[PDB]
Amino acid sequence: VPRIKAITSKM
Amino acid sequence: RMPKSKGATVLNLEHLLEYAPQQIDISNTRATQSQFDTWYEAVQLAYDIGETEMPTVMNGLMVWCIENGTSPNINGVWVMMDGDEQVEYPLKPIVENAKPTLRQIMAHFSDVAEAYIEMRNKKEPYMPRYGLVRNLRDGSLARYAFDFYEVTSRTPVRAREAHIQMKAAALKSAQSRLFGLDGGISTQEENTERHTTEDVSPSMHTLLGVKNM
Amino acid sequence: MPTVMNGLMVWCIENGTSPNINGVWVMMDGDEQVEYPLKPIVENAKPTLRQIMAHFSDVAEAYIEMRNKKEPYMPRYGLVRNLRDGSLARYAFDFYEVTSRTPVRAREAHIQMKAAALKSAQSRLFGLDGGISTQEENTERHTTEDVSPSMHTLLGVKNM
Amino acid sequence: HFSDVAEAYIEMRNKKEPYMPRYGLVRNLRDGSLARYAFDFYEVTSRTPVRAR
Amino acid sequence: HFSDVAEAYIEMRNKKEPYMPRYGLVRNLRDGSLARYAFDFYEVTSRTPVRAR
Amino acid sequence: RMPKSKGATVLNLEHLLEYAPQQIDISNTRATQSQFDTWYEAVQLAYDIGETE
RNA sequence: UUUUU
RNA sequence: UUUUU
RNA sequence: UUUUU
RNA sequence: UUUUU
RNA sequence: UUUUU
Repeated sequence: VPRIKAITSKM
Repeated sequence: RMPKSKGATVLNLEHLLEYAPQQIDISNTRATQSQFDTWYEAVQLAYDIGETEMPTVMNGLMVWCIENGTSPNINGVWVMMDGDEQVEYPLKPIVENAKPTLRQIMAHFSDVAEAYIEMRNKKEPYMPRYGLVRNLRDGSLARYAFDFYEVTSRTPVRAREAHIQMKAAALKSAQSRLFGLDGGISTQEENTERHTTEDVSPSMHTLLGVKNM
Repeated sequence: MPTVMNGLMVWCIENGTSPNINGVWVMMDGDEQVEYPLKPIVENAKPTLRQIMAHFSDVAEAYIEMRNKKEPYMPRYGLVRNLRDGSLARYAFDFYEVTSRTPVRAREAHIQMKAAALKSAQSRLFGLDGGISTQEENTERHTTEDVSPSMHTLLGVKNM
Repeated sequence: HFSDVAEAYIEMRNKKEPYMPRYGLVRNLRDGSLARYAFDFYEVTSRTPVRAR
Repeated sequence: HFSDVAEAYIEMRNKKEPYMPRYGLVRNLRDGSLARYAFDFYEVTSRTPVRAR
Repeated sequence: RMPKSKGATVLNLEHLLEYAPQQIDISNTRATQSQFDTWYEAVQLAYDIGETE
């Protein structure tokens, strides 16, 4: 189950 | 009695026998396949999750949406239980990319969630939160007591009745307002007037008929 | 074109033929969906969509029976109206045209579904009209000689 | 002159992604399905819905 | 241009601590969950909630 | 009837059997574990009280 | 007659 | 159809 | 979801 | 009719 | 469109 980032890329 | 147009038959009888749309795929309550497809690709695009790892996240999301509600006012983060700890995925892409609404997207998960409630009631008493809020005293209808159930023709009439009673108890005559303040805030026109050193007041050029008598 | 009409009839069996229908309607080609636009259908229906689709009435009626030969097929509209019968699903669609050669129990079911569906709809006739301008034109001439933008020249001011 | 072509362009853009035109975002139309009609220069034809009117 | 990045920055700061931006404190927004949208230069996109609009 | 996307199955059946979220930890009425964790550390930080006490 | 999505 | 957190 | 002092 | 940035 | 310190 992957942890997630807040301002992660591809945006 | 078959419809005519210019003396010609409007319908094809031959295709009418061989048409089996299975009653769910042509419903309005369930979003179209292209819209759910675009939603599923867009939420994967905003999570940076591989295609192998994405169904797990959907298994988590389905359960979370069983417990809580799939309203379009959903905000914050949704929780998936990894072992003993929690992971907090952002809700923004899910309600962001759901094109008709979140209800018609999540209605694809309807029978799988229905069987998931039964699988959880095999082990322990598992009534979903939405049924606890709607105060359904039955407990055996907890299989049908979730927010996004898509009423198929192959459901019990007592389950139809329970779902419609929960929906009507839930809406409570919601006056669906269409507009809210609009962004054109400026109601007063521009003061295009020129100011001058010669002027008497800021709002007044030159007293002109004052007679001082 | 008749194929497309066969698809449209079924879609209108499941959903409703209201004049507020928008979006796209779905036909099942094999396993995939095709999404025809709803705009021309409600656009060109001259009395309403109900009186157009009432040509498809008995064919849709027999289509429900043909689908109930194989599997339990109740149309969506009957699922929304919560008809507990199931054998009257042959009559439980939105655009059924009540002929003299129908059962009286089917008359009763259709009229109960219609009366349950309308719920005293106050048919309003007008909505805001496009003549938005309620204030007349300010035809007045502005002048360099003028005192204020809204005032030519104080004339009886006595300064006492 | 560009009225119905723009009207169908909003529908073509709403096929892919949620595309409400800016003017509807300024007018704060909560519907979303009427974004096909929520632009500045729409020419109201007789063949439009009364809810769109 | 900094609109959605600032929007996600408010959410990243609300992960840790209660972080409402000053502009929302001046506008006296009692919600707190809409602090993600309560800044001066937010660019209203079609993919925003109607309650945030 | 299991959901499809581009002919591919959207769900993982295998994880679906082994998922036991115990119905409370994924509720909205109960705050998340990180938020209660930050609350419990912050109220201890503002009281000057040891972890035993 | 219209109003049943 | 939307409105059920 | 918030609103229960 | 014009006035909707 | 500008006007939100």
